[PDB]
Amino acid sequence: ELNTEALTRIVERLESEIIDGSWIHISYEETDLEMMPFLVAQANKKYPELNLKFVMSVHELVSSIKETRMEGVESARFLVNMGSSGIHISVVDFRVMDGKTSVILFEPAACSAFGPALALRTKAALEREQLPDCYFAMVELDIQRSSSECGIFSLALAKKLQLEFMNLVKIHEDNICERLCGEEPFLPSDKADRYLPVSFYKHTQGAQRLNEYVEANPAAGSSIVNKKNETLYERFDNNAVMLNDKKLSISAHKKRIAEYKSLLKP
Ligand SMILES: O=P(O)(O)O[C@H]1[C@@H](OP(=O)(O)O)[C@@H](OP(=O)(O)O)[C@@H](OP(=O)(O)O)[C@@H](OP(=O)(O)O)[C@@H]1OP(=O)(O)O
Repeated sequence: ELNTEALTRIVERLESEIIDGSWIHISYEETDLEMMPFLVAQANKKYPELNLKFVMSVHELVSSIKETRMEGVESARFLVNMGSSGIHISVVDFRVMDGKTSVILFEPAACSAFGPALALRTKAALEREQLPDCYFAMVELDIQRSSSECGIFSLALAKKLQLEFMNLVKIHEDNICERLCGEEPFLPSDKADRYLPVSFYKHTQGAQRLNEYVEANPAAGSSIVNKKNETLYERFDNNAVMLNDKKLSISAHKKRIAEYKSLLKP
């Protein structure tokens, strides 16, 4: 029941809000949530091996993780709204390897505040489903800094989790062998940079944050990240804006527009 008329009006507002600069203090979470079923359906059609599911609670996630394992599926992703009275959409990567099940929750933003608690909450929720040889880990990325782009980041990462399948074997392997987080509750960002490929950081909202990634991956600076033959750095600049003498990235905001426009295309 996609209301194309309404969506078309929305797309124009998004572009307008970028030009007048009001985008920064507007929340797009509610609209992302509403559009997500269509956006997920769109992603799956584009990538049949993606196996993306949209779940609207932690309970629906862990019970879906149980289902997916039961059906013999070995590779899947989940967009999960973890919030109750609010919206917080994260992405989970699911991978069975050898006999053991790997579940990794990726948080696009930081986790310094209540990271440990939330990680333990989600871990325990999954333990209650009682999956044998099931290992869980939560990963901090700290690449989202904008206020309402959790959905876009998670949707984009979901598709990258598929495309970077082989590059993500190691982090899943270390999760299973319990060599990933160890003593620490979740995986901090600096540790994550050593595991994850360049394509995950295309929408990074912070020049300093990118400098931290390339310090862990020297070649990442001058690596082509798209068909427009622009490097990670070159792309970061080509999707930035000036507001009050501060360089900000509207990459994720532009990605929302791309995602919405694709639903309109026949
Ligand atoms: O990696 P692909 O699956 O081949 O598709 C990518 C991707 O789009 P998806 O997110 O839908 O997969 C890029 O999006 P992001 O990496 O930014 O998230 C998009 O845009 P970019 O220019 O920013 O990379 C890029 O376009 P292109 O390579 O033409 O520049 C290209 O989309 P296409 O598959 O339609 O080409």
